[PDB]
Amino acid sequence: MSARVRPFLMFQGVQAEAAMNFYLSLFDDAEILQIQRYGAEGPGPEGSVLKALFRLGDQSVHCIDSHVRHAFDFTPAFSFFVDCESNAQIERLAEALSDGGKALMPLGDYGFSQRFAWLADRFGVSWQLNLAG
Amino acid sequence: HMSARVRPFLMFQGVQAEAAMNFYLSLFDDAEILQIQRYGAEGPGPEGSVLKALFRLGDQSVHCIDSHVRHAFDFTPAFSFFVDCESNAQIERLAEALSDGGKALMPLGDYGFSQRFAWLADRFGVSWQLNLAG
Repeated sequence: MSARVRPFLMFQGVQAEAAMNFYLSLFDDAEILQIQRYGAEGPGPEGSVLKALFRLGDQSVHCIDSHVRHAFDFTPAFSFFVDCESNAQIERLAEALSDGGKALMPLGDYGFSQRFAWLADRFGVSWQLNLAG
Repeated sequence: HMSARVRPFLMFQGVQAEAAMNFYLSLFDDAEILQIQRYGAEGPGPEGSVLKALFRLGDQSVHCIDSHVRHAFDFTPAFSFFVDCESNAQIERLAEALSDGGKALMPLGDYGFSQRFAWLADRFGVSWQLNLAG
């Protein structure tokens, strides 16, 4: 079959399962497609994510836990962009995503759509939420 | 918790998005620009830069823009593309192309978890992981 390109999130420390469970709690049509955990032999902590794949709707996403830390983190340069279906949905998502995170652009009307927000979530990942007219 | 379309999004600083799309499209056969809107003379970005675009690499669509607003941050390895490569021929070609004017953070090799793997930062700074299973 043909080469596949997908986004990939590298969490530092032990966060990937928490993040997947959090993202699954935001979108009902979502699930974990693949999960492999470290055992007792390391190098990551036992039970942490060696490699996983989850989907949010029709979008699959890879992730890992990395026991190796680096100076960099997630930044707004590479983000998820969500085409929201309703005002209630964008309000719920903006509130959930900014909880323990940061509202880089707080929810409001920035002139190019009905509503938009730019959040960095509690794991540091950037989420753009857009509600089109 | 309703349906919503979730897609990756690349924010280039300055004027790079169309060059980046054209570059990525040259790497994959099943790839096209789906939507592109360039600034006219109205601003706020420079005329001819990308206001909004959507491209796809295989079955994966990706948003991008040119941002006339500059920031201190850049792309980092925390959020990357991961490519399940088909063959040795393909991974070698892609590694060469992506590392040209870029950085081989993990040069192409057998790192023990698959046949071949590389981690490149391309000439735009974007991280690409290339894997040839197993």
